[PDB]
Amino acid sequence: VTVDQDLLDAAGILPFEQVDIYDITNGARLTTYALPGERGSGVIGINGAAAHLVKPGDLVILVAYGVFDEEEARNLKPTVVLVDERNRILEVRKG
Amino acid sequence: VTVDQDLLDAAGILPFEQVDIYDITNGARLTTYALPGERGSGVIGINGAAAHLVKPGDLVILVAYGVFDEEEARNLKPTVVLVDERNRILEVRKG
Amino acid sequence: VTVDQDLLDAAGILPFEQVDIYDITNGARLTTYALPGERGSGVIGINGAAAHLVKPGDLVILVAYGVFDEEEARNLKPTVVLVDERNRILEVRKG
Amino acid sequence: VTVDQDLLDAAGILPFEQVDIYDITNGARLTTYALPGERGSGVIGINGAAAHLVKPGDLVILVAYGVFDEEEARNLKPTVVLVDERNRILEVRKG
Amino acid sequence: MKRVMFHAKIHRATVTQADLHYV
Amino acid sequence: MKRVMFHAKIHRATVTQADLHYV
Amino acid sequence: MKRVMFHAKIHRATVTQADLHYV
Amino acid sequence: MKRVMFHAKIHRATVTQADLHYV
Ligand SMILES: O=C(O)/C=C/C(=O)O
Ligand SMILES: O=C(O)/C=C/C(=O)O
Ligand SMILES: O=C(O)/C=C/C(=O)O
Ligand SMILES: O=C(O)/C=C/C(=O)O
Repeated sequence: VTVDQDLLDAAGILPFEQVDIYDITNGARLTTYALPGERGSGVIGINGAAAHLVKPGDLVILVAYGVFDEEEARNLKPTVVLVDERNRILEVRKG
Repeated sequence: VTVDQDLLDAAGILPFEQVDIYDITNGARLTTYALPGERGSGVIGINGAAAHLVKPGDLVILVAYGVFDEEEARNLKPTVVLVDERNRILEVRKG
Repeated sequence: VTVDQDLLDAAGILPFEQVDIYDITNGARLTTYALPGERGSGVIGINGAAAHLVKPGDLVILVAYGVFDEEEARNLKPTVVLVDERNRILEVRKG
Repeated sequence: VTVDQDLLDAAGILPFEQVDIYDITNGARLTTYALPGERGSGVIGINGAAAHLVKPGDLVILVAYGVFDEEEARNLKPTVVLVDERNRILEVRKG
Repeated sequence: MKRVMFHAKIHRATVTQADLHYV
Repeated sequence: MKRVMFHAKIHRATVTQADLHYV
Repeated sequence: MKRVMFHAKIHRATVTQADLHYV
Repeated sequence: MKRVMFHAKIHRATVTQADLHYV
């Protein structure tokens, strides 16, 4: 899944990091990884086999999970990036 | 999945921790994360794309998995929270 | 999934360890965990929501995955337990 | 999934390492592990229950994910092995 | 080797609400 | 880097029972 | 014990393109 | 925090054989 790098930057998701895609439009759920897309383009591209399940026009949720030590897990404040219909950042929430 | 925090407390599952949901009513199985819900409300809310698979009225099992060292894994006693039809705690079992 | 503990012993899979079940009979694939069953009973019981996908009489493959350091991963010799139609051990292969 | 070991060597995927298979032909997505196949044979064999979802003639993508420390994750350059219709290596890309 | 183990669960809970289009 | 590896399996076991509504 | 936790997400993004047969 | 990252892949390989009932 190619993602406008501005969005990866705001989310704190690294290129090549594994991410789950939960499709709001059709309910599909899959695991793949993120690739950096042209900054400011608002691109969200589905490459490969995933194209069978996630289609252009679909509304999706990209989620990244990490492995935490007991201490860091209890202090974790997840980052949530909210975007508009063109995938431009509207707001970023912390924990 | 928003979960009455009293239940998260009893289970030892942290807010934002990844959890699997296995649907007893329809057989759906998915991975998502837990969010703290109002204490004592008995809330079990399905937000986002997961709503396509898990419906209000469904009976479900929420399971959390951790990564253990050899020693801790052999001494592990999983916590099981049993609840009633209103999601109130009936009993908590250890290992 | 309740498993005759003799089989868990032979496989080196701990009670409560996460395991994947790949159904040879119908193709279902799911993730759950193992529970120790009565020794020598040959029990392979599917409890909970998984019962929607894996039925009595099904032939299945139970697989456990671990997280390894570079060194241990290269020297790893997986354990394979072969059983008969009554789930009695026929042979155990190493790597 | 039995894979021509020349391909495992080029990809840096170890025998027995867990891998996901994303089917380009039919959209199936599953998790299993790699087994070393005869070198130069170009073999890509689907053994067991996975045979219900991935068929001979299917075009697939085999992906391996690792667990990284913060530092190594930021310097990671994934290996991509491109092959022809007989599974012979055409090119290997780095990051 | 590290093992992935089931450490906790809430059994037979009833789903009380759902919101596919929340934010 | 840590690798996720298949470390053990029970092959072609026969399911003997099931209980969707156990506790 | 190490815990697997949700650490980041991009909410309600719109898919703009797809390429099943890319390389 | 440790991150799960894609580290390698074999792209567009052709399945040459299958054996549902192997051992
Ligand atoms: O080709 C890939 O790298 C990924 C494909 C997918 O996730 O479907
Ligand atoms: O929106 C989320 O955060 C999660 C959605 C889901 O699990 O379906
Ligand atoms: O009830 C459980 O613990 C597991 C159920 C399942 O894997 O379906
Ligand atoms: O038999 C195995 O080892 C794996 C089977 C599968 O992934 O379907």
